[PDB]
Formats: sequence, C-alpha cells, structure tokens
Amino acid sequence: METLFSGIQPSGIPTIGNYIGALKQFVDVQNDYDCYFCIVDQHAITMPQDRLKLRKQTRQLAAIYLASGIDPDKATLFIQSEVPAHVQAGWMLTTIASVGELERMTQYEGIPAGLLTYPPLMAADIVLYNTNIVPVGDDQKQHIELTRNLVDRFNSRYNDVLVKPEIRMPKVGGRVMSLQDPTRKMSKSDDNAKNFISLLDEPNVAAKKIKSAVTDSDGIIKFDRDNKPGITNLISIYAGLTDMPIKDIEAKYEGEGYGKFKGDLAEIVKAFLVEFQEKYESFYNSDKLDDILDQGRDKAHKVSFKTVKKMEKAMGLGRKR
Amino acid sequence: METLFSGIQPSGIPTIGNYIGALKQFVDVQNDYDCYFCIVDQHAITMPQDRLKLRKQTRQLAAIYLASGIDPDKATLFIQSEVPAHVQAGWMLTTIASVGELERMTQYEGIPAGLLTYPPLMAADIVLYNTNIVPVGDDQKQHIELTRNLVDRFNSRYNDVLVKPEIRMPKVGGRVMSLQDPTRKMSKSDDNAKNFISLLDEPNVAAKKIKSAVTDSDGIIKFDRDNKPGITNLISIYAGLTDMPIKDIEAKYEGEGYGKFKGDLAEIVKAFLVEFQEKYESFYNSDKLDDILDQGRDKAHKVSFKTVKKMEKAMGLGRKR
Ligand SMILES: CC1(C)c2c[nH]c3cccc(c23)S[C@H]1C(=O)O
Ligand SMILES: CC1(C)c2c[nH]c3cccc(c23)S[C@H]1C(=O)O
Repeated sequence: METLFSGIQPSGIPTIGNYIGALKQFVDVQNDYDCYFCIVDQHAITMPQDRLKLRKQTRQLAAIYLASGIDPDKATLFIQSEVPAHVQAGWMLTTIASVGELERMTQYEGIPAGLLTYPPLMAADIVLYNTNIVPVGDDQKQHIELTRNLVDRFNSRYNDVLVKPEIRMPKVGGRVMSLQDPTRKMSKSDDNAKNFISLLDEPNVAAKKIKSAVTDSDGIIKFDRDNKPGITNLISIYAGLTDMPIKDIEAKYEGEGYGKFKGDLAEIVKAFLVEFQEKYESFYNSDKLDDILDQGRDKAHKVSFKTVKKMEKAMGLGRKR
Repeated sequence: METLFSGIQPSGIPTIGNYIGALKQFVDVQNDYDCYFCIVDQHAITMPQDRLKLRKQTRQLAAIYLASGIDPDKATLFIQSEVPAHVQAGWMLTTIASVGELERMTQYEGIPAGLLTYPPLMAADIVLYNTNIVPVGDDQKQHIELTRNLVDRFNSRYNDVLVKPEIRMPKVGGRVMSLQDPTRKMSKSDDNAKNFISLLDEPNVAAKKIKSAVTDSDGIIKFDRDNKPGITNLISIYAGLTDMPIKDIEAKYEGEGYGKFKGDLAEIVKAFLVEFQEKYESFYNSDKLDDILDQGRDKAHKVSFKTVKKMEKAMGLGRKR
C-alpha cells in the first residue's frame, strides 16, 4: 500500500472549491492509501502570525477535516509541532542543503530567516513517513524536486535510509473557479468575498453567492468551458456536491433556463453547508477533539521516531545504545 | 544561584591548555553555580563529519569531562541531540531572525546551509535553561549579542519568556601558550604536534614535549612574559597542574637552572596524565557511562521542556491542553 502525505496550512478556512477539488476525494482514497494529514503550525510561523489567531485556526482546520469525513482510524491527522521528529530531521537535512540552493527556492526589519530555511523542513515532513506520493500542484514542483535531491544526497553520502516521493493526487476532483471571475481559480483569500464560498460561510450567505455568480442572463444548461465559463463553473459545483454525472445534469435540465438551475444549486449549497457545519460545530466544541488529535500525534510519533533514529545513526549523532 | 551553560564541540580532544584554562576551574565552580555542559553534536554536523568519528568523539568528550571531575550530580552533562527542545526552540528563534542578520554572522557543491543557520540554534542551547552566564571568549561576542537581541525580540513581540545571558567565566584559569610558539595560544589542531600536549597524548610523549619546548638554553626561574615567554609559559603550566603559587615556584627554584626545572615539570606532566588517563579509560570502557549520560539527558529534558512549552504558548503553536 502506498503512503500519501499532505501538509495543511493553518492560515485560512478551506473553500468549497478546496472541498470538491481535494477534501472530498481524500474521504475516498483514505481507504486505498496510507494517508497522513499534517497541520503545519511550524511552517505557519515563518510568516507573521497573531498567536491567538494561530491556535484557533489550528483547531478549526482539524475540525474541518473531521467534518469532511477524514477518519482518524483510517488516516493520521495531527499537528506538526507535537511530533519532534519534524524539526529533528529538518535540521539534519538543512546541514546537507546549500545556501545557493535555498536562495533559488525563494525566487521561483529585513527578510525573516524562516522564509529561506523552511524547504528542508518541508522535505522532512514528507520523508519521515516513507511517503510515496504528495497531492500537490505546479507551484510545489521545485519543493518536491529539492526533497528528491536531498533524499539522494543523504542516501549517497551516508547510507540508504530515505525514500523519494512523487507528486500525485490519486483521484483528481473538479476544478472550481472564482464565482465572479470564472477564469481564475477560487481562493479563500480573495479581496472580493463574492468570489468564493467558504466552508464556514453562513448557509444563507452562500446561496446568495450562487445567485450573484457572473453568468449570461439565460441559456442552456450545457457544459462548455471556453464559451460559457460562468454556467459551466456552476455545473462543476453542482456535480461536485451531488456526485451527479455532468451529462446527467444536462439531461435533467433539458429545456430549463438559468433561473431554475441557479435556484436549485443555491439550495443544494445551502443544504450541504447546513449538514457540514453541524458536524464541524460538534467536533469543534467537543472534548473528544483533543483525544482525537492526541491519538493522531501518537500514531505519527511512532512512525517518524524510527525514521529519525535511522537518520541519526547514519550521520553519527547521539549514542549507540 | 546563577545558571552557567557551556557548549562542547565533539571535534577534537582538549589539550592541557584547555584543562588549565577552563576544565579544572569547572570542577570548582560546579559547587557555586548551576552548570550545564552540553556536547553539541547537532552543531558538529554543520561541518563535514565522518559519522563513525563523530560518535566516537562524543563518547570521548563525555569521558574526558568526567575524568576531569565534572560531577554528574552537581552539574548536568548531556548530549545535545538527545534533548529535542534544542531544535524546537532553534526553529522558533530562526523565524524571528533576519537573513541579513545571519549573513553578517558568517563574516565576523556550495556553502552548507548549516553554517548560515546554526547561530539561532546556539541561542536556543543557552536560553532553554534560563542561563545567566556563558564562559566563552572574544570570538563568541557576536553570537551572544545575537542571543541577547533574539531574547529581546521574542519577549517584545510575544511576552516575557526568556532570559538574557552574559559572557562570564567565574574563575579564570591560566592562559597556556603553544610550546614552540610562545606568543600563540595552545590549540588541539596545530600542524606542529610539538606545540600542544593533548590530554590523551601518551604520558611519555608529553614529557618529551616539555623538553622540546622552545626556551633559552639557561636562565633564572622567574615569571616574565614580555622578555622570556618560553620559560614563563612553562611556569604557568607548572602552576596550573600543581596549584603552587607562582611566587612560591620562583622561591623553590631560586639558584636553579632550566635543566632542573624542566626535568621536574616533565615528570609532573607525565604523572598528571597517568592518573588522568586511568580515570578516562575506566569511564570510557564502562557500561555506567551510558547510565551517566542517560541521567544527564533526563535532567536537561525536564528543564528545557518547560521553557519550550512557554515559548510555544507565546507563539500560538500546538494546542491548549
Ligand atoms: C507549506 C505546505 C503547506 C507544506 C508543508 N509541508 C508539506 C508537506 C507536503 C505538502 C505540503 C507541505 S503543501 C505546502 C504548500 O506550499 O502548500
Ligand atoms: C559552537 C559552540 C561550541 C556552541 C554551541 N552552543 C553553545 C552554547 C554556549 C557556548 C558555546 C556554544 S561555545 C560555541 C563555540 O563557537 O565554541
């Protein structure tokens, strides 16, 4: 069985685009892959953070993943700073990186040193768990390339300890675009709040954003990205939250206009968010949340401990006991 | 009671100059100060290391400190990599340093990244234990200045957690010079082996280096650095290993020439090394050594754990449990 590792930034609420694109797919592939979902608070502080905002956001991300159906027995969901192996192996890999290498990553009071030196900590996050695949995109290519090069350098200079990972998302979900800029991907940090639907938007506010989505005044319910990216995007959201095949949405709305379709979807979005937020609140306001994250932390520690110890032996750190 | 923290590089055997200058003084001040002696293997690998040489050298340093009289109940003697707090707090401080700051420290395949980013790990080594004094010299001034500036930055941006340290050696020992270059300090890594006496030199080889020390052919046994740095250096070694006051060495050899004095000192050096190496071998070949270092590690962990947790709370890492 292949191991998958995904890092999660506690710096913002996922959108429904993030839920359709990735999160809902993870609920399925956690049966077929050995999955690690790591809330990376030690990467978050490379950027300026309000310390209270950060602890709140960490809890929120954990409750959002659990509300999505990430199962803490099938998968390992944990907070990066609670597993010491990450900074232990982050330091080991830093000593074999070069400064020039790191400065080139930057390109692709003064500048915080964390922004130069986090990539080896990212590499450590991944290799500690013998990861085979990482579900990321184009703008992480150079980071995974550094990871693979560090694994080669470590295995070459010391001895075979670490495994090289690959960029692969096992089941690609739909791509959801900005609701009022259909050519741009949806983002949680848009200056135009009408562009995205947050998983924690009020369910009434979300249905309004479906209605305010930028489209023609009327038309056919047909999937056609190049000519009608507005209605097509909404069709993608419809498919993403109902699992109804696209051709079957088309035939269902044959002879219907935009008003009927957008009314129906605004209601689907409202219902999805009502059910989702009920689960989110119960996890987020529960005492079991801390129990869940404790067990996640212990699962990760047991695996990454063995990897760290093999690295230390290969570099001559510590003692032979 | 003030806390003292000293870092020890496992990269070479201390000389008798290091024993007279510092180590023998630590055997006394460990009664009056709360002392930490940390073998910094995670700093050693910022430079290229043979991994077997490194694990051997770590054990050797620990046995040399114990053979000197560093008492594991009075003081805390431990290996840096066995206490996770050091890289945990090293990462926290790195995020508040600036790149420019770090590059300026450097000045005072390509260049290993560890050489740029170790100073915040040095700062962490010190502040984890609420250290008041560090027994270092001129070439560490900029490192302690960075440490003090980081403590100010952390306390200012988050809240009061950390303590600022000062450069202070409580009881300065004699300064021992190179035996065949009396104007230069003695160093374990001289290309001229006759310049230094290693604590693990064969006791017969050491007495020969006393005889080959560069001095006048004859003279008075008088302490006079500016005119007779050769004989004066040997007088300093005599005082350092016998504790006999210098004026009392002078009166003892009144009316004696160099031959009698150098004969006597070569025998004193030989005897000191015979007794010292017997203790060193028994610690180094013993199973209790691992027990000693285990207890040292547990002592340090209990103290630095509380500091790390206070830092994490102040930055918003982790959870409130
Ligand atoms: C910073 C980030 C969240 C991260 C830290 N550690 C990782 C391990 C695997 C995948 C990723 C990460 S994604 C990456 C990103 O830039 O989005
Ligand atoms: C690298 C070194 C051995 C070190 C690491 N961490 C420290 C904490 C206090 C004092 C020191 C150190 S001395 C310092 C040196 O350059 O000699």
